[PDB]
Amino acid sequence: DELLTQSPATLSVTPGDSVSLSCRASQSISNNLHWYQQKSHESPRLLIKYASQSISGIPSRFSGSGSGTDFTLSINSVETEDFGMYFCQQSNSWPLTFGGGSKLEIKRADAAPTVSIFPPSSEQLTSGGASVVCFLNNFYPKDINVKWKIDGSERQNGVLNSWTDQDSKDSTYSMSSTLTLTKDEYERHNSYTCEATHKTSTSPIVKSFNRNEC
Amino acid sequence: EVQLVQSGGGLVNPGRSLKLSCAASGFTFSSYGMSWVRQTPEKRLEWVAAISGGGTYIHYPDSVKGRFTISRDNAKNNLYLQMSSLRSEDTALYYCTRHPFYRYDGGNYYAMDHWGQGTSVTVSAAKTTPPSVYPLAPGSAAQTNSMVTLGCLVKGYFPEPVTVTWNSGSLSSGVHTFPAVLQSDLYTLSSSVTVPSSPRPSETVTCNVAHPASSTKVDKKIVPRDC
Repeated sequence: DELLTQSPATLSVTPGDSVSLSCRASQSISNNLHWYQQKSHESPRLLIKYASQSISGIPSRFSGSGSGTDFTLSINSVETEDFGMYFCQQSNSWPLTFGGGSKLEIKRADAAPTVSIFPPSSEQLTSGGASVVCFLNNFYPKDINVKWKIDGSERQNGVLNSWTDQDSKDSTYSMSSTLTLTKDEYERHNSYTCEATHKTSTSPIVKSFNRNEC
Repeated sequence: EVQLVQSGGGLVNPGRSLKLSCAASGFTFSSYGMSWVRQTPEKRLEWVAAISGGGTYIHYPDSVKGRFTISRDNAKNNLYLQMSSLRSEDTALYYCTRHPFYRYDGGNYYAMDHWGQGTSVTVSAAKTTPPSVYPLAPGSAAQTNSMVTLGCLVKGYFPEPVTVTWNSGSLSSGVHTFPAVLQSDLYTLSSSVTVPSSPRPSETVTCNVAHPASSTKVDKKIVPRDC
């Protein structure tokens, strides 16, 4: 069983910068190393055949180098079309094995989220439940901290977060944060707050609503 | 040409069985070796079975040996994977892939130069439950702009996936679909859409959800109202 160890695992690049991805092998395997590219929501693609020999319709910008335990894929200028995951695979010996993957990300300027908060639907309310939702839209970098506060005190219990992958249009990330309460506990508190702490500011961005209606 | 298309993926209990197919086209099939490869949720790629241009010389990794059987029909140009003794860990996307022209040049290697779209296979005891669709309208109180954001929560369903469109596919730009998160055997997904704050209640915004597994379909008007 060959172990292919890929470095780096994560890596952010400025469109423009050359990058080097390493694929180490626990054993020999001479030229029997191949490299695949997988874009977001797409299937893997063959790039480099036997760690030097490319396929075709691929830029010249991609170079495969190596023999023995260490093989490297060079990407001379990084372009937006180029970000996704990169995998190495060894055919030398069955069982064919792959390496963990090298995720590439587009380093762009920092960007503040636009947050909007949503109280439970009146439709939801019949079913005895209340979901309060906050969207944290188009921010960069990905690391954002979101806290729920009910009448001022932090609520940990019942929260489910979801981050999107990096956008192809502008390199941003997005995030949904959901707090789920029962209609009963919901009809007993007044204020719902969602606070986002991002690099971009020293003060937590906060969006709130007061229960009330008609 | 050289198109591979998988079918047959779905929800299976641990221990049950599933049979996947891969249709080839754009090539002379009997001249090529093919393989099955699975992508796992944590995005890893693992090889699970190889099969020659003529049948014989089936190869498996130690993990699959005994539960899966790789077959082909060189006539009907179809690759198969018969899975049995399924267990949770087999949950993943299966891809059929083909290997370069196979010659007796005294043993050589095997790259995968063409890949399928994948079929998803989920091993779970959780039961199919369709979603609940709730409209997320904003409070007509005191937003900040020319644009208003709207959403839809798809909650309490199993298994994945669900399809969510805005205005039947019309409303394309300013859409953010967030990846489903599984909790207490049901997934929850959200979708948001940003439109100009003029076409507000005036023009109707509807989110279209379909959950094929439950053969369920909901159309939920939101109109950016006064709550």
